[PDB]
Amino acid sequence: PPLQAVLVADSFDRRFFPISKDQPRVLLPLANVALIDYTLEFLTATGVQETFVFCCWKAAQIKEHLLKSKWCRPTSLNVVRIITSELYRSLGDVLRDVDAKALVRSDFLLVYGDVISNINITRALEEHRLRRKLEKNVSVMTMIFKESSPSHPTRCHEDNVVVAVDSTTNRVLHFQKTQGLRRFAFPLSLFQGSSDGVEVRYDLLDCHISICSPQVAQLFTDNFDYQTRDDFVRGLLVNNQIHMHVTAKEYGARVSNLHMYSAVCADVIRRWVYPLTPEANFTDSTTQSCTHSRHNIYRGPEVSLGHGSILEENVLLGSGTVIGSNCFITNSVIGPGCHIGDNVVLDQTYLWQGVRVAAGAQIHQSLLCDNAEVKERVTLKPRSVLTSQVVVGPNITLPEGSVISLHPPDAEEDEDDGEFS
Amino acid sequence: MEFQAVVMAVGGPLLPVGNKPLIWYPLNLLERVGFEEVIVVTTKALCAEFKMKMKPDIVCIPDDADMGTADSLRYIYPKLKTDVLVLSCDLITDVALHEVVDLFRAYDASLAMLMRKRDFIGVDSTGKRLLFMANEADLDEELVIKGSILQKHPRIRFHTGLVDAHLYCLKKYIVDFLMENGSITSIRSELIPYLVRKQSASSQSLDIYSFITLNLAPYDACWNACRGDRWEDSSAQIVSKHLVGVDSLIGPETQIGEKSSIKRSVIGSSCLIKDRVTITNCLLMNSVTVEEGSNIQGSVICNNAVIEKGADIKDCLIGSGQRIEAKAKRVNEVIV
Amino acid sequence: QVPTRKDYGSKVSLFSHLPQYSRQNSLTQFMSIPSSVIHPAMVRLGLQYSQGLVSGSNARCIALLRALQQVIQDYTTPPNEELSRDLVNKLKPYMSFLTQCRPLSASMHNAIKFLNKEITSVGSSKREEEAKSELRAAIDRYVQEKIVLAAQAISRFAYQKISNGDVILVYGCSSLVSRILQEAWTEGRRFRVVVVDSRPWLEGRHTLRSLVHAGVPASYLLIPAASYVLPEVSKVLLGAHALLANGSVMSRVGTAQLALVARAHNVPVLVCCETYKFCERVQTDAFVSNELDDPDDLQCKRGEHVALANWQNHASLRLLNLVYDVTPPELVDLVITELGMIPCSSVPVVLRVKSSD
Amino acid sequence: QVPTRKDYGSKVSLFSHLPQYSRQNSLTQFMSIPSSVIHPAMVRLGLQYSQGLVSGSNARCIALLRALQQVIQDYTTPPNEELSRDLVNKLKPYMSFLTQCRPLSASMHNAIKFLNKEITSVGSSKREEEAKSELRAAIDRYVQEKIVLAAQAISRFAYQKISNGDVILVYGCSSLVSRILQEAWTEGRRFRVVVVDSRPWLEGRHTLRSLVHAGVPASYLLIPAASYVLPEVSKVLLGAHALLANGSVMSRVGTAQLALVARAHNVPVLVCCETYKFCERVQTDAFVSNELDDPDDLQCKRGEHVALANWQNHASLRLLNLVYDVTPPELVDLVITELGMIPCSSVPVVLRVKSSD
Amino acid sequence: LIVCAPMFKLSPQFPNEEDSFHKFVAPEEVLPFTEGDILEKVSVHCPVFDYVPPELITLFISNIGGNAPSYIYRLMSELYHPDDHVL
Repeated sequence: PPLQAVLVADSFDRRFFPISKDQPRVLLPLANVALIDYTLEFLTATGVQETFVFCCWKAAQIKEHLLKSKWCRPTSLNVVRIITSELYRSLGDVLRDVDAKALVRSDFLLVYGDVISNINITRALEEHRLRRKLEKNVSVMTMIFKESSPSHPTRCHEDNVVVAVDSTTNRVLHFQKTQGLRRFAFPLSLFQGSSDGVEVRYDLLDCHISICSPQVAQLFTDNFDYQTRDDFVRGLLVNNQIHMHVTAKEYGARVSNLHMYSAVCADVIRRWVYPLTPEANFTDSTTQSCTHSRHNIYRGPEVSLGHGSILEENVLLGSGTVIGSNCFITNSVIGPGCHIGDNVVLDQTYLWQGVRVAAGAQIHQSLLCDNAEVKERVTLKPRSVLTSQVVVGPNITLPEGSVISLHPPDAEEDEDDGEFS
Repeated sequence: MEFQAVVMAVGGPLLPVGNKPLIWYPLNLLERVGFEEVIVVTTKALCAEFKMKMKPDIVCIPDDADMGTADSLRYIYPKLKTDVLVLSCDLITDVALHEVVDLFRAYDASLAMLMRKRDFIGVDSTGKRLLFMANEADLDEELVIKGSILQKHPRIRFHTGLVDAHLYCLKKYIVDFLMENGSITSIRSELIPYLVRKQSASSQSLDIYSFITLNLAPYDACWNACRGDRWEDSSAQIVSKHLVGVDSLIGPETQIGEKSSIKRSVIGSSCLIKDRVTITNCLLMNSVTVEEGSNIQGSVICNNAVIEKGADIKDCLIGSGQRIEAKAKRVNEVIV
Repeated sequence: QVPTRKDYGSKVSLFSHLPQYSRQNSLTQFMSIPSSVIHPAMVRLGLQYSQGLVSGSNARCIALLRALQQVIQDYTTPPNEELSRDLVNKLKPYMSFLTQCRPLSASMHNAIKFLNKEITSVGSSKREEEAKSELRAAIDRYVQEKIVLAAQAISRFAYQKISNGDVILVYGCSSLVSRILQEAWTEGRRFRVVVVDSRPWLEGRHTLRSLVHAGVPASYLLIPAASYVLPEVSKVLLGAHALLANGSVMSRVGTAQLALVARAHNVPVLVCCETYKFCERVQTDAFVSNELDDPDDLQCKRGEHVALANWQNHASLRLLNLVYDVTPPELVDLVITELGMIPCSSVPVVLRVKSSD
Repeated sequence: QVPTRKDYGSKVSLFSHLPQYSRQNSLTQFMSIPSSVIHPAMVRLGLQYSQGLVSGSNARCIALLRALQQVIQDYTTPPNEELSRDLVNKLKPYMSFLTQCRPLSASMHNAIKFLNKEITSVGSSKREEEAKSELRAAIDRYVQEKIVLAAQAISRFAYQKISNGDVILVYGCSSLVSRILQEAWTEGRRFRVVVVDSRPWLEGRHTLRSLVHAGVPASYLLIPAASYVLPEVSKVLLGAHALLANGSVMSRVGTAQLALVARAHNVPVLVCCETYKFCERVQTDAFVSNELDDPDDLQCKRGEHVALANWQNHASLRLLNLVYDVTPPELVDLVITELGMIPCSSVPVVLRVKSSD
Repeated sequence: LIVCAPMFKLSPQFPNEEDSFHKFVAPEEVLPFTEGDILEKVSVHCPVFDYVPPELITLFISNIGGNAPSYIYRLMSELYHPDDHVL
């Protein structure tokens, strides 16, 4: 039985703004390389020869970016199935396409293009396959999804999951989410059936990983009233039971909001995902080959350090970069071409292509984008976002929230740049 | 000698007894020094049904029929010099009477149960502390899990039929801080006031622990299901030289005729057969007899039962005391 | 009267001296539970000791002393008897009972010779009630001044000690290096602390919980990798269960190599042991008398691949794990206690001074 | 071919990879006493080893050399088995025989390897007798050039080294250290040599007697009080049997601890081993490949009340004595050999530039 | 210290070319995810490989035999032509 997978781009229960305008929601460079390459080398990390990535959004961009990888050509163990922008909305018409075009035999991986992880998936794949062979296809799927605490930066309350499940034969009972509930109640009718007992488990975070054999193509196209996977599996859990496996060590999580962007970009360089750690140069980008050093710093080539710039935890630079003096940079990533001048203080900056920072500028908890001539004393605070060529000047400061850009209605800015409020 | 023990009365006491109430695996396991600070409060006639059980010292005090367990402790609360070991007379279990009160001192429970695998009990990971137990008299809707129980203890094994043993070990702290709060009677349903989390007893966390045993079955108020079928430790009796019983509970001074052998059966005192008492799988109690044609097969021959000369009865609670001479009783229970 | 606790499992080739215990049985499995000649506070003590829940440095001490508070302050006297010489012989079954429940550390011996001397000090001139009250007074003073006053005094003196910019590593199993590092931070220093530990109890748990709830920067690592913590660490701290008449640092076993591989950079030690713990007992190196826990606390976990599942199937494929460790007094550099910072080999005169003299 | 020698008395618990002997019963209590099962020179050299008659430094090499030359230069050449290859395999009972007798110095191993390599260098195509005489010429030019030209070459070089008033010590039994002493003394020099020796050989005798007959002032102290030469030694000549490829050297029981007590002053130890002694076997510890002579030669003469006569009467007492030892390459610095004065750790690079390249 | 060291897993390298002389792996080997709320800040790290001084080990058990732990330059004179050791 050969092993393929489908790879959706983006469920449009939308949380990314306004970063999903010029570049998409999925070409999101976490450490100076596109996030499609991270999730695609997760899919190449475990053994899958052929996978289906679906595109909806500006086929010219993802077309051009998938013209200069090295699995453009099938010399390696992948070539990539890509298609162009007819009628596509979300995962709904994705699975309706995957059982209308019918590119499925059995047991493929359903992941978004938005998970980065290190599960070598094949273990519970074969345990699930044993459960299929032995017991008459009553068990639909198996989901593997982490063991953790009730307190973690990745278990923020958007994808908080409690499940109730037995531990002998690990079939789930309730996939009850917790986006705002605080009293819990479980319908007691399904405990007299298993009188030896049943656990409850909150030690969970969903990896958005799970396998699927095309019984769910039948239970998905027949039942139109499920579109997202969560009300889907709850409808599975009210009427076919679906199983469970608790992995112990390796993890991944779906980078949904920018909260997960912060947690993952501070975890790949705290390095909980090795083999994935960006010194490997997954692309053929000689403009990415970076050199690891003590306490997790990563100097780029022709780095041009500023004198006295002290580095403590988890930083980078790029290629062609000129960094200035007196930088107390910690837990950040920097992008290429940056003419970041003298005495620029940073802390967890996620700076991207083409920037030229002016001198004497604190920047704090930020993430900004291409061709941004940022200027004097732009002091920020947690959860602040500049985006895509908009220019601030002599201390146009910003508070906690910053939905700003260069486009007029989404931003806090008109046609021109942010020089004057 | 500090912590004391008391005996309760009723539920749903001394009904399914052939000759002996086999509460002796309690009173053989830990009565060498043992069991001295004990109080009889059970079903004046109550002072005459335990002169046969060899106790070292006793306190026989009556409580009324409206047996609030909390009223049963309110009556002799001042003579509770120390902590409480309530073991009701409604008990037969053989389990080790030391570790069930050694888990009493683990993190020093204010209240310690002992349960045994509809009536729910929750429990922690390691089988040590129960959190909330519940029966259907507080759940018409299903069940509620609060925030903190699940935000602190994420792995909770549930149970739904893990039935009681009625061994309650008990510390004076909560009986002071809950006894005079009279709105909580029924000490079995006092366990729903665990009263621990953010919701008085904790009159300032509280410690409760139970032990899930794995050896015998529960107590029996009116069964003798495996209590007539309880391997006590024949013992000391006499026969017609052919009473081949399955180590059978032969009450001595029995009137055996021709091969009277009530095997797998409690043949009590004066369990008389003038003919073949076969393997009854029953209990022929004190002053009960199937003489001259014992048709003994499963007929529960209770206290002074009368069915003989073809005692046609099976799979039922056969005639408890009522005179039925040619009793052709059936799968339904015979008359009272 | 008191029964024995038997061996569990194949004993190691060297230790014929000290018997082996296990926690899936009790010594109270044998004995009658209406506690007829042994007293319930001692058996509460031994049965909670059996699970290793109170296993800390000073916690076994304070548990014992508060226990013997509730022991001696509910005693009823005998008639026709010498009053103070009815007692310390009657204490011998309870203290041998504790001995057989789990063998003593140094703090517990300090306690038993303390109340031995003071029951011997408080004679039989007075009625038993204020004798018992003065016992309560003496024992409350004892734990009060020694534990609490030693704690604040060494807090002040190590605050005087600890210097800025100095990335210090720890190995944390006490109630004291957590205390020392909390109120080293609470007056606003700037230090950055790495802890290291190892199986079986894995005591980097207790001090990570204290320090991270106190809000200090960090980085975690553990004991075989402790030579990656050679080159840029400039101090090191270690709390011990006892220091003896040589200057011997006696603690959990993960205590030893840290100092010497640090001395492979010349960045020397600092031991934080206050002067309750010291003892007249002397042993030169690491095998003459320690204790040893339940040996099956050692199993690694790789999914189902439990590598040491039943170690009795081959007749001798067998483990033990020792609990106490003594490096020689050559390399330990400073002790910190009530009477200042004593450099190493001059410890026993600090022992001498508090001995009714 | 040959039987083995029985054990005598008991043995230590450690050395049971090592056999022990006695000289009260030897090899030729039983075997083919007109020696034609084995060549006569072999049982000759064997039973004069069994009483220690040739116990020298390279004296043992030349004794086995004369024995094997009396083997080879009367050797019948049988047909139906080849010209050069019935020798070396019939020489396998020879060195296994002497290994049974009392085991080999590594000098004899180097002799084995050289005459091995040379009898391979003459194969089949030559008649056996003038090939035997060319083997004689090769072995004679070998022992002459290496042994003798190495002795006078290091005499000229160590004459350039050693100067006036250099009070130098020996642990003395060889034919090279007293050699360098006398033929440095007789050229207008001055140095007060002291010998040291040890129980039970009590051997310094050949060296001290040859010094005094050469007219050199001598002193004398035994290694059980070697801490009294501790300050005043100016340099020390160490007579080593073999010299391994660590950089180590190799000699008796009584070059074991004088090496370390004279590394403990910076007095530069000076070992004397020529090109012949560079071996290839490399040991590290001191019980691995080390012989054990007759263990009842250590008795005392206290009138007649000796403690060690009937030592088999009582249960568990033992005896032992080691003979050879190895010193680590830290201590030993300078070797005395031909091409220069090569240091310790750079030895086997000389051993590859005289090994057919 | 006797070191076990075959003649293929010798390297002509030095400690100096860059870092990643060691090898940093995922540190969930040393921390679980069963702690509470702690692991947000403590920045764990581990190599799998350490570095040992040459001058402290004793000898080879090698596929020429024994060597001293600093003899090795003769072998690397022979096996690798050092002008193309830098390659």
